[PDB]
Amino acid sequence: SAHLQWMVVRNCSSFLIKRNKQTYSTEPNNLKARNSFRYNGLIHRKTVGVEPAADGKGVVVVIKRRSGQRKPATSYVRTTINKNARATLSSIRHMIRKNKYRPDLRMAAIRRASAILRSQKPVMV
Amino acid sequence: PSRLRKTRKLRGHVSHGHGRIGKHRKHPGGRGNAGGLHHHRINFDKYHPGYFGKVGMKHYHLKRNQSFCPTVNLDKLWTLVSEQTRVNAAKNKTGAAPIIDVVRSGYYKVLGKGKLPKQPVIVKAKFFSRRAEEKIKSVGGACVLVA
Amino acid sequence: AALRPLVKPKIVKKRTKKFIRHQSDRYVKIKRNWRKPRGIDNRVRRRFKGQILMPNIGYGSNKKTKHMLPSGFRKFLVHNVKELEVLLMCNKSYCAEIAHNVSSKNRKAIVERAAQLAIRVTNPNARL
Amino acid sequence: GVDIRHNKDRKVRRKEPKSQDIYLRLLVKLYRFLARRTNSTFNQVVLKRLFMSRTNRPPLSLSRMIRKMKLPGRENKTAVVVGTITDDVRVQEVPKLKVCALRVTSRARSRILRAGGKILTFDQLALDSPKGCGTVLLSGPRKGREVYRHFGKAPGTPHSHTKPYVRSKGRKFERARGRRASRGYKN
Amino acid sequence: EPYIAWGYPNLKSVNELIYKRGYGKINKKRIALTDNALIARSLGKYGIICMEDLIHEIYTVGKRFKEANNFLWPFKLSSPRGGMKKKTTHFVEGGDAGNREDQINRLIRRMN
RNA sequence: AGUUCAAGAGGGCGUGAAACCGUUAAGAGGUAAACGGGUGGGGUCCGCGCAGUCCGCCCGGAGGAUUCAACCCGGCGGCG
RNA sequence: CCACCCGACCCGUCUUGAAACACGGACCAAGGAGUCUAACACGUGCGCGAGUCGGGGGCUCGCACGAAAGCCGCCGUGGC
RNA sequence: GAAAAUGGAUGGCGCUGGAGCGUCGGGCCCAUACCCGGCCGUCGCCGGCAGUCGAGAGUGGACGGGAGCGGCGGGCCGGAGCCCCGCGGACGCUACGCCGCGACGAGUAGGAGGGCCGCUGCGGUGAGCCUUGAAGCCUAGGGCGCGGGCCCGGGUGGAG
Ligand SMILES: [K+]
Ligand SMILES: [K+]
Ligand SMILES: [K+]
Ligand SMILES: [K+]
Ligand SMILES: [Mg+2]
Ligand SMILES: [Mg+2]
Ligand SMILES: [Mg+2]
Ligand SMILES: [Mg+2]
Ligand SMILES: [Mg+2]
Ligand SMILES: [Mg+2]
Ligand SMILES: [Mg+2]
Ligand SMILES: [Mg+2]
Ligand SMILES: [Mg+2]
Ligand SMILES: [Mg+2]
Ligand SMILES: [Mg+2]
Ligand SMILES: [Mg+2]
Ligand SMILES: [Mg+2]
Ligand SMILES: [Mg+2]
Ligand SMILES: [Mg+2]
Ligand SMILES: [Mg+2]
Ligand SMILES: [Mg+2]
Ligand SMILES: [Mg+2]
Ligand SMILES: [Mg+2]
Ligand SMILES: [Mg+2]
Ligand SMILES: [Mg+2]
Ligand SMILES: [Mg+2]
Ligand SMILES: [Mg+2]
Ligand SMILES: [Mg+2]
Ligand SMILES: [Mg+2]
Ligand SMILES: [Mg+2]
Ligand SMILES: [Mg+2]
Ligand SMILES: [Mg+2]
Ligand SMILES: [Mg+2]
Ligand SMILES: [Mg+2]
Ligand SMILES: [Mg+2]
Ligand SMILES: [Mg+2]
Ligand SMILES: [Mg+2]
Ligand SMILES: [Mg+2]
Repeated sequence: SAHLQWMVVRNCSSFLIKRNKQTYSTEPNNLKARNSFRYNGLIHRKTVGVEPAADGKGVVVVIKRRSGQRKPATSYVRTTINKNARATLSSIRHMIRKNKYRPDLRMAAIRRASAILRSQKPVMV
Repeated sequence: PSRLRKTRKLRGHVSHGHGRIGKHRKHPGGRGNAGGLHHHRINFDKYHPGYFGKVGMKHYHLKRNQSFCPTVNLDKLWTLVSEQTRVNAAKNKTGAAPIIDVVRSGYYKVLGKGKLPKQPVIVKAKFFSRRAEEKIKSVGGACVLVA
Repeated sequence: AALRPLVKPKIVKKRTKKFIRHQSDRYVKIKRNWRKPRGIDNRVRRRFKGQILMPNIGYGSNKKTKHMLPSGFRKFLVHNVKELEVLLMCNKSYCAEIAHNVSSKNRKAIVERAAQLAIRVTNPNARL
Repeated sequence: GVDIRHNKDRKVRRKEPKSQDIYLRLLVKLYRFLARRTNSTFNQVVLKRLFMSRTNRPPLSLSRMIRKMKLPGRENKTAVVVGTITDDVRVQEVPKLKVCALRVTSRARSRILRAGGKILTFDQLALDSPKGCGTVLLSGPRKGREVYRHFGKAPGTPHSHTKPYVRSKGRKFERARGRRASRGYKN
Repeated sequence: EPYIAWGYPNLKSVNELIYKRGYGKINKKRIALTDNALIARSLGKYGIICMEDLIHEIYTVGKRFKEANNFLWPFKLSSPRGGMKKKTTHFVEGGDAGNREDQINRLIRRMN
């Protein structure tokens, strides 16, 4: 289970980074990249992953399926949301809150998409 | 694992836990069991009463095979046979009793600690204790001697 | 302007001078790196007035500002772009430092990527 | 200053298991919460015993738990031991029993189940009896270890039935001066 | 006698000590007496539910003085403003140790 | 002058520490020097500061559009 | 780097007592001292549990790793 | 009364309407002690948080009748939804984590804990770093850490 696997990888993981009195988790589907049971993106049955789209416009929201936990090829569903910021945040907010899919990660996913979109804006010096 | 020893923690402490006054000298007090009847008498008398002296008859060329006599108590006597044998006898219609050969199990003497289940049994042994034979008789069993 | 931290609390240091080893001035063999004096008569160990001060836990810094650079950020050594990505969701409190051994070719890629993600870099102009 | 002594300030008690067992530490997580969020002092004892070392969690034999469960008013209650249940080959009839233990040996497990019993782990016990209601908390014999024979008054003192440390047992081993009046004395 | 200066406090001294510096021993902790609920939850069973009851119980030496007085953490007073006369001798010798009777109130004012 | 990426690798020659010395620059100097704490002065260098809060929402003006809600058709997912 | 005010005796060591007219130490670099084996005790961790343990041997068409690993069960002789 | 060897000691200078001796008053000075407050750590609290539970929710209040009162249906006979103008509402909880409160803090010999202190090599791992410059070394460069130490800039160096 999630609690069992956490006790295995809480301190021994290829994604774990311990440095400068800080701990980071480099695993995918981890919003905040924090080494935390809550934000870990591998041990849970339901995970939310927000990363930039392949091209530098929009975000891709990743949703783990309840079925096929042991089948990594088909376990994740990738959706590309490419529209204005307010509409993009609303779509993610509905994907989390309305589907009751990991509501603990609502603001985490919104802030991550908010930060990714701001990065995709042209940088002015 | 040397990294977990006190030596690593004692680096920079001068006397290494051995004192500034008494120091760590070579053999203060003698080597081995020196002084057992002298300066180390109290230790020897306190933790090893009986250490010094001769007691008893000495026997040359002791062959421990001769005195080999492993023992099994009564309480663990039924473990020597399969559980099938015990239950089949208890529900047996006629008064047929199973034969338990403790010599086959690797025991020579049957001692009498504990109590037996109330069912007849034929116990074969080289030696029987008095209570062991009494308790076998009480449940309706028999003691058979073998060589 | 430079990227700003989420908060900029007043940083209080109980002591700014380093703790020098006893008698490290009188000799070159005695480096300044602190060593606890364990001599039986050592007046520094016995804490006589006007002597070398000995580090103790009472000098510990406020936990709210411990490890915080004077800019208000907290350092995080990075070696590549991928290691820079972990600072995306904490770029208001943690800044990046590029490792001393990263090449000038790779360093330019890290710096510009940190510009896009609004991650402050403490050593941006190095090897340029 | 303050006229106090600080040698007793730190209490030497175990606040976490020394073990790195993840399953045990998950049980401690479960029972830390139960002890905190319930008023059941049964939970506080189980949590405390989950920390304890192996020597402080002696095995409980099948016979002793059967004997302690046959006492009046202990029918249909569940036997809880924070430790191992071992089989006792000196017992013939295993009664139907409901037991909760960290470990149960294979033959003890087989005998309890063939008798119609039900074996629970501590996660299952939390579900059935969250406050430990209807439980018989049992301990194995703590001083059943052979080391306690050597503890106490020194063997060379009067009225001291303490087992000495001897590399061998026999006529030539610590049976002379100080062990009989015919050689010096006897204590 | 050498180590203490004591006397007989009046009503005002009992008031000021418990109001300014009164702390309660609640669950082995030194808690300032900021609310009456702290007193009532500890000394309520004895009929003491407010600072006024506690002052009255202390001042008149009532039937629960021991519980009410043991409830009070020892008063941590300041050094005597204006200085001591002589800590090492008795009050009647011009010093400060011993029983100064009603004059303890003067010392309480300077130390509270 | 030349070779070499390099002699700032020149034949006990990779790197080239400390002790110690020479020179250069700066500072100081009658209680041997050195040291702790506190400030002050100078210098070096850094921020490169040298016009120096941005972020969110709302209001107003001034533009532009792959245009919003709703509804229909596919696909996927969550829950029952 | 320098100035000034207050503080400020040289460390290590043995010692009841060291700044000592007690000893060692001119300076710097590198090397430099509780180890390993057997035994025993207790404490702690893990496995199994009235048992437990193959450590010696053998089997697996030996052999980069692999001199490892796996297995034995009428190999548990034997130790405890 | 009263004499000792270098020149010397109410600590010195000096002090005689006292800066001497005795008895006394007021004020004033400052320790690392005491009080109040900040920060660090230690220790204690059968300490709090799995409720991330923006409808949760949290003394024991409900349900079904019989009988009713208080308000809501006198032209007295009179008993409805939980959600919705808004579809939304920060952080958290590496549970070995986070949070609160209180008291405490000298130390040789010695004991114990922690060390994201440090060195060398091995199994893993970092789709790690590196001839666009590794190790090392130098540095009135910039910083972090109570500290052990560490990071970065510049220089030198040339293969890890
Ligand atoms: K020792
Ligand atoms: K020079
Ligand atoms: K010496
Ligand atoms: K000397
Ligand atoms: Mg010491
Ligand atoms: Mg010595
Ligand atoms: Mg000695
Ligand atoms: Mg510092
Ligand atoms: Mg030095
Ligand atoms: Mg001394
Ligand atoms: Mg200390
Ligand atoms: Mg104190
Ligand atoms: Mg102490
Ligand atoms: Mg005790
Ligand atoms: Mg005053
Ligand atoms: Mg005295
Ligand atoms: Mg070169
Ligand atoms: Mg040339
Ligand atoms: Mg060169
Ligand atoms: Mg060269
Ligand atoms: Mg050379
Ligand atoms: Mg100074
Ligand atoms: Mg002497
Ligand atoms: Mg000395
Ligand atoms: Mg002398
Ligand atoms: Mg000598
Ligand atoms: Mg000499
Ligand atoms: Mg060396
Ligand atoms: Mg053991
Ligand atoms: Mg075996
Ligand atoms: Mg080989
Ligand atoms: Mg083998
Ligand atoms: Mg055997
Ligand atoms: Mg045998
Ligand atoms: Mg003098
Ligand atoms: Mg201390
Ligand atoms: Mg790993
Ligand atoms: Mg910096």
